[PDB]
Amino acid sequence: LTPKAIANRIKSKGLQKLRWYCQMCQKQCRDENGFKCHCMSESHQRQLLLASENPQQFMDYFSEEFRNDFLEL
RNA sequence: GUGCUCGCUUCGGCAGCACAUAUACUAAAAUUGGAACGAUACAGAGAAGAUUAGCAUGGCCCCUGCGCAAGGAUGACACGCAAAUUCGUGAAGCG
Ligand SMILES: [Zn+2]
Repeated sequence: LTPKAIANRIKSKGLQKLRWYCQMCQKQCRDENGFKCHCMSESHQRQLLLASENPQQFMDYFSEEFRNDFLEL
């Protein structure tokens, strides 16, 4: 609508570093917490809970998902 | 260390007295371990977004800023909790 919102659409289009990405949520949160704010949210709690519950299924799960993706591309 | 005893009493020594009252992360540190929007290289506004409202509660936090300026950027599965009888139980009291 406005010049500011349009510039913000440019920025928010710009796709950036993992530093705020959480896989457990698959939520690339944003801007100076991201990850720890997942953690604060009850979600990341249940999620890292399940992770510690079955640590060596997620490693392999993701490893493959990625691996097939890379062959694909 | 200063000064004094009609001090021993010479001027050499000893004593007694008057004071003068307790520095200081004392270490040459012993040790201990890290990050850049840096260089290159790439790459190229990557539409995917209409996510159809805003303000709250609230301590959800960090940054710029001298700010009781100003300004950034963020958290929603925010719920089931149950007023309400029914008997049973025990306790008390009265006869
Ligand atoms: Zn997360």
